[PDB]
Amino acid sequence: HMETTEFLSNRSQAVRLPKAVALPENVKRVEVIAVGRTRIITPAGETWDEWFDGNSVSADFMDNREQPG
Amino acid sequence: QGHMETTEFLSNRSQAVRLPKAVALPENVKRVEVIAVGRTRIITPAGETWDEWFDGNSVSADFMDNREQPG
Amino acid sequence: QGHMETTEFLSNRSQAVRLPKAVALPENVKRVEVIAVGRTRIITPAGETWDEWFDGNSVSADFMDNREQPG
Amino acid sequence: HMETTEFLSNRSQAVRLPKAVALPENVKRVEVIAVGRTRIITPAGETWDEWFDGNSVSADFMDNREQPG
Amino acid sequence: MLKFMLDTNICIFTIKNKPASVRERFNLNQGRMCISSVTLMEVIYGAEKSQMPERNLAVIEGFVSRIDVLDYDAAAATHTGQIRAELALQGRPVGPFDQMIAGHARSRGLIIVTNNTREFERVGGLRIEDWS
Amino acid sequence: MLKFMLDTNICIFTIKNKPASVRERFNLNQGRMCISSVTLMEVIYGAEKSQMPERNLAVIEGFVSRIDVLDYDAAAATHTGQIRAELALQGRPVGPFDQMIAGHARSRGLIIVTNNTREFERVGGLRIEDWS
Amino acid sequence: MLKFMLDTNICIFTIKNKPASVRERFNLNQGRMCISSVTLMEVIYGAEKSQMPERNLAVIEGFVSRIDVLDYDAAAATHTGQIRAELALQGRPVGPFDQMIAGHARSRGLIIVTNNTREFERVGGLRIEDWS
Amino acid sequence: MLKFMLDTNICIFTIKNKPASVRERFNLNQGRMCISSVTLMEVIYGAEKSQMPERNLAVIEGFVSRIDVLDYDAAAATHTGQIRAELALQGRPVGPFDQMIAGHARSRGLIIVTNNTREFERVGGLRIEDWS
Repeated sequence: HMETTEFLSNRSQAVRLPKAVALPENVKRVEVIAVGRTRIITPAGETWDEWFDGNSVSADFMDNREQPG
Repeated sequence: QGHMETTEFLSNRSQAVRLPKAVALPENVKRVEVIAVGRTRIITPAGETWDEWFDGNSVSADFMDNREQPG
Repeated sequence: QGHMETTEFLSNRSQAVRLPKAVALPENVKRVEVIAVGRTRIITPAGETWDEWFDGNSVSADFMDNREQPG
Repeated sequence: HMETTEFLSNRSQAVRLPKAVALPENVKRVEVIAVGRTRIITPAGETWDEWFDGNSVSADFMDNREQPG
Repeated sequence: MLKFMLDTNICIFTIKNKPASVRERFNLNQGRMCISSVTLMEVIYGAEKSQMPERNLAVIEGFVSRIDVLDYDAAAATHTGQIRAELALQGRPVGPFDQMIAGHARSRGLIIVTNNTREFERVGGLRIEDWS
Repeated sequence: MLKFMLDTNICIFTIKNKPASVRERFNLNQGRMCISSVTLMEVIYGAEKSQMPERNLAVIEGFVSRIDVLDYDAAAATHTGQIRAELALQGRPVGPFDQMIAGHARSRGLIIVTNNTREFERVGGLRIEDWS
Repeated sequence: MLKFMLDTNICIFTIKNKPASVRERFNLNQGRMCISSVTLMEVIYGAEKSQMPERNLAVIEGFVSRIDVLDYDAAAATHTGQIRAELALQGRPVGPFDQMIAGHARSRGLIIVTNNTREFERVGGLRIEDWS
Repeated sequence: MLKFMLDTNICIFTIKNKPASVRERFNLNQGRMCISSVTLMEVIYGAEKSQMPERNLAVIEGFVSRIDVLDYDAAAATHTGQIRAELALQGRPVGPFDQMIAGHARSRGLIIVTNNTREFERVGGLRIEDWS
């Protein structure tokens, strides 16, 4: 809920996760997903967990493919 | 693609994650805020809120308004 | 850019020039004709003449003509 | 005026200039220019010689820049 | 690494319903999952067709960030051409977009993942899975 | 560079009829001509559909050897989605394959060349020429 | 991805007036907004033209921090050339900078967003929206 | 390596007249020569404005293959912004396109090559050469 800064390390901008918002020690590797400006840091394997929670498509989202045939 | 795997390293007392060049942030961004959801962490460029700038500092009346485009 | 420098080597009795990956020909081209102008050599993909194909082999009448696009 | 074939050599498609259309031995290095399908093989330094000869722009080519100002 | 191609059907099925069964499945084969550009144009269409394009598209963008999008290549076009021609003789009808998705997979040798295997069963030489 | 995207309509029209007007247009704008991979699969299909596929395909391959084939990319897919959605609301009907070819053109800003102007004229933000 | 190209007209209009209608449009289509480098130099010029450049530039920088700046490329230049040539024959007059912004949009197929529709409406193959 | 930026003026001067003096000069500094995208849009315009676009453009394509084309970047835009603002106070008038070319050069520190140095002399901090 606070803020941090990135830093060029090992030729990568990387990040410094605060101890206040640090990940579980049981998480060795973490998938990083790029969407627009935001970057999603999801545990390895645990990638799709963010997308399924929330981010609800609108109720009028056309389920019909309307494929000609 | 868009997906990209990376490991983690504790430095400066803070556990840290490398950003591969695929997900590398724009170099313009100099500060970043971190949000907490489940075990996933969300990284948003700080101060990117459009509403912030609109109520933010406003520009002087000496703006030409006229584009003075050659013509 | 478009410009690109390369050296030369004689092989197979024929003096030969490497094509850097910038000027690398499309892999589809399998044969090439060489034209001679001054000291400059001109490399044109052989058989690329549009007029050749037009008078070339023509296609059977069993072509549907109808696109039979789904609709 | 005949024809030849390219060949993957040193990770390059390269070319085999026939002895019939070989370059002067005094030409050590040769600039290669890419325009469309055609590739121009001009002696080093002697690059622009092809473009100035022939390839005449049309007589009605607007010399005027017509820059607004 | 990439082994699975998600058809258009399963994508909307996930995008709309977000089923729990697919949750862990997607998580398991993360990095081994791809979608055809044909699939992309459909999901984009549904979003832009909807009354809240920006929202649905955002959900779609998130989906597309995890999976690799495959451009329709000449191999896919040629393969689909054959696939289409075969189906003509068989009499079996397959959807226009679905035809392209099938050929696209066969060209790159991917496994098709679909909730409705029925349509894809007509086309031969394809591996079809049901992740619903 | 590349300025024109050749529709499926005009391609078949040229392939079959071999029209003189088109040859000039072809020779004049040589090098500025491309086709979508979507365009390729249709003609590939048509060729294999005939009683002499190898004959028909052979002529077809020669055509594609001179033209550059443009892979249907995510940009093409997204633009096609919009076009489809736009046309959906307006009610104007455009063919599936044609929609994809149009989106490919708009994505890279190419000029569509087709004998059927009225159909593509429905699509917005697109430039259409008729070389027939 | 990116769908809208912000004209110089509307940018200054927003920068000065800070209109509420635009804010919604901005927040709604956040992330889909870009400006041409041509657009950047004008506002940079206008800022430095004022009696408080650093003040004005500071507000300007904040704006550009949220929007992605698109470099004027050869594709943009060529498309602008065509637009200029087209408009030349037709006689419709469009501003120099505006021409360049339009070509940038058409090259990447973006939607132009501008308060002055009539001027950009002269340009063909372009989609224009007015968010004012 | 790249050290010289050819303004629009000298390019057309060469493209139209093809002067012998420029022949050896161009040959000498081959590989150290570049042009701005602003310059490109102008030469494209002249070609497409002409009654034989395909021909003139072909000549242009050949020219562009030897020289490197530089995309207008934020640095050029910002630099031109300053350049434009300065000229306002000085009262000295410089052409719209020429202004952008000048800033583009200063941004990358290139040497301007022009047949008409007069206009560029107003702008400061630039190195101007006359290859005519």
